[PDB]
Amino acid sequence: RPRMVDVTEKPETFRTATAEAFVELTEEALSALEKGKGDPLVVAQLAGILAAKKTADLIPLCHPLPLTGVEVRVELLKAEKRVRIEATVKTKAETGVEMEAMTACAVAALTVYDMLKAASKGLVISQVRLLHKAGGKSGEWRR
Amino acid sequence: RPRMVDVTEKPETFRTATAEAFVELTEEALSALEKGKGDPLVVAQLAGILAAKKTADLIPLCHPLPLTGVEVRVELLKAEKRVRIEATVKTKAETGVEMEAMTACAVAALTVYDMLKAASKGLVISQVRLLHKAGGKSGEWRR
Amino acid sequence: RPRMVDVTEKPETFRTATAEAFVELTEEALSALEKGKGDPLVVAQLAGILAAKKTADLIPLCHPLPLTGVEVRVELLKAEKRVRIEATVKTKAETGVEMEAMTACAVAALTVYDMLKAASKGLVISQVRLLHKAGGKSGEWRR
Amino acid sequence: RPRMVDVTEKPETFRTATAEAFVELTEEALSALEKGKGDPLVVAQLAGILAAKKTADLIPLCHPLPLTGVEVRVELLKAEKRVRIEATVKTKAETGVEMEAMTACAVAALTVYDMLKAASKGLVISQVRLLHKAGGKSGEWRR
Amino acid sequence: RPRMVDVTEKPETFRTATAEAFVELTEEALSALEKGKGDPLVVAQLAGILAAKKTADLIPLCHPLPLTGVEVRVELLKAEKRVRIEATVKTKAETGVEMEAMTACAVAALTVYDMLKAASKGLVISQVRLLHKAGGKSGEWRR
Amino acid sequence: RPRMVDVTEKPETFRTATAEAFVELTEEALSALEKGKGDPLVVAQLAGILAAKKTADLIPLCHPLPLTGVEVRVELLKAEKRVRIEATVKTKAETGVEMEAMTACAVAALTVYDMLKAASKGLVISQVRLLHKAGGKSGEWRR
Repeated sequence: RPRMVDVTEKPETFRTATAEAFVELTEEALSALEKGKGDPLVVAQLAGILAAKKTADLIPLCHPLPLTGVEVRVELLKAEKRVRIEATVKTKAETGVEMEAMTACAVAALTVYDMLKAASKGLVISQVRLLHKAGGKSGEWRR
Repeated sequence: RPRMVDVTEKPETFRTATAEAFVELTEEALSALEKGKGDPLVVAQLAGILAAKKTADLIPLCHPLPLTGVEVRVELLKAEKRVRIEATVKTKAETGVEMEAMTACAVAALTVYDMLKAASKGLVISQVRLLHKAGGKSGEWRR
Repeated sequence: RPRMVDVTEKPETFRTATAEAFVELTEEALSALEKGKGDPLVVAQLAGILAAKKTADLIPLCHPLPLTGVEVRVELLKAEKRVRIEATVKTKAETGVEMEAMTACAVAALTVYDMLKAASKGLVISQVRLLHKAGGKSGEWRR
Repeated sequence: RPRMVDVTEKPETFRTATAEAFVELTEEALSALEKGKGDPLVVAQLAGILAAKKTADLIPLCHPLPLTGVEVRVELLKAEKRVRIEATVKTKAETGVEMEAMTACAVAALTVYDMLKAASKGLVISQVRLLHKAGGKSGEWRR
Repeated sequence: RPRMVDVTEKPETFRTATAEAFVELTEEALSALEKGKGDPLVVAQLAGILAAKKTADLIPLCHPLPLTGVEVRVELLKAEKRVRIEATVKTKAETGVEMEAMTACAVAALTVYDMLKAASKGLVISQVRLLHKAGGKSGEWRR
Repeated sequence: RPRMVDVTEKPETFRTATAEAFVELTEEALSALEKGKGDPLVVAQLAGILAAKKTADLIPLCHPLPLTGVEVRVELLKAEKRVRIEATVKTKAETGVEMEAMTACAVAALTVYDMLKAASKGLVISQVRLLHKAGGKSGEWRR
């Protein structure tokens, strides 16, 4: 059955996780983003930070923990016609923060979509994936 | 500047939105999902419904509204080696529920990832996209 | 599979629900309540109102809706050595508010327990049950 | 006046708490549960875990803390015609997690009720009580 | 005793509310704001919109309702050495949205303080007051 | 760009913060408060404690952390015709709790306003300011 894995007996260690996500743009959406309801990139960046803090409330079996660092970047890559979101979360705990990084990116992407769907309902959040993490038994991991 | 668009003077109408998302599986993850911390597909399905209701709290400029229907499906597509998530949300309001459908799919996908990252940290949430919506000025829309 | 039942096509009607709960007291707990960390009955009464509003966030398949009325009463029944909690919730919607009434009572009871567990950890929340409801196809119902 | 008791100067220690709750079934409800809106027992089990994490938000004077473990079990006891819910929560803190265990059980019970009230509005959540706890000055306690 | 006033029998009407708040700046804080952890005015503006939506969760007896419009402005008034926050909220309901407007301003002000307290811990949120409201029995009201 | 400042490498230390806020009363409001929808001072006091715990969810870049102590006082100062709110929050962390103290006072003030706006919509929350804090590099600070 589902359960929040017991990690009470594990030491408190430095954890970090970095993830990224992309939103593929149409020419219509790109134009809009270049013109600036508000700036999609700015609002999305903040939504990502807020989302990182709300992660345990969204992911059922996720361990609630105090975050000591959250960085989110939402950039427009004109030539590639897409928005790149990257998030790095840190803490000191018995479990990792991969979910916090992944959720920050996903919600920032959803926010970019929210800000541009008026003219482009077909915009796709192409990928959401982990790039790196450190801490824990498994140790350092890189894509 | 950012703002929650005023729709106070628009009539209250029947709205619907359907979105989908995918999680690409490695052979390791597929095996695990076939064996059943809990069943990833079951937990994710519920997380999606819960997420739909929490949408306005996650998307900054999203209009808060009472939902009258939420359907989420999380299925394993063995041959394609991936999990397909689909969500349909309904309501009667002055704005659409595309964000609720998109967020339900994104969070369900994040939950599948949470349940399988132990052995496969590189799993990717490949896409999150709108499939259909009805209601509003623009009328019916299909991918 | 689990789902938030579609009620989009049902008319918006006047709904009401009343529930109750009890906390059985030991002589130690009764004495404390008579002496007044704060007054358990006062804090619990407010927690119940707050809980009614948070119901859809706690009950997975519960329909989110705006409440138009919430009444909670937390009384000490000395001779019976127990605290009686009663809650009545109202709204205009396509679904009932039995869950809101039940949850308000349950959380108020949990709060009374929180305020008195220091000296009496064995206190029991004896019952939580629906007393009445009106509105909907089934019509009026009474215990 | 009400207050969140100051425990800043107390050491951080291993805490655990176990509680249980029951839902008394009618023959109608029992039949339904045996046939499986979704499986009441499965949805309730998850709601309990989620509820444990939301405890401090529901109980006014409750201390917010990171949980390191949450286990919830929702079982059908056919002969006894009732559902038994049990929850064990763990953490390392200056205060106990009795409220987290009690709330997990109460919300799981409320969810079972939500899933079966359609046909049986009179179902009763008979009891919610603490079974065990460890850690803190008072030490180990058992019902 | 406390209670969420019953307004179930009142018609659903157009409501609006406008409030404002100020943050008095020291020369140190003013300099910082002119140089731009992020832009205090931008982050605060978004926090205000988010806060408006979370109002019923923060104010105990406040009626939960769907908002149809939220506008927040956070401006620097150099000569006056202070930040002026203004918020207008709208909806269609049985109760007003004065609390939503007031809370949006208060939280935006708290956010400006958060972004500038590093160098100026003594900054004061001088006032938070209602400027206008319409709808309801009392009708239109202006400061 | 906005970011939750990284404090992962800072030691965990004892932090404390005290803030205050005022609500200026009209003779109408004063009379009401002396007569006792519920007692504004009692409801506001609890809202303040609850608000302290919800601070990180309201202030975008605020670090989420477990609080070990929360004290809130809401008093009527008849001669001065105003309500004085004071809040002290404590914890052990890498960052301070000034925001928790400030937010507790602001929300308690907003609640007093909510409870008295029926007859006095023009009531003003005159000030919200930090009175003291300890812990951190900067050390002890007093107004």
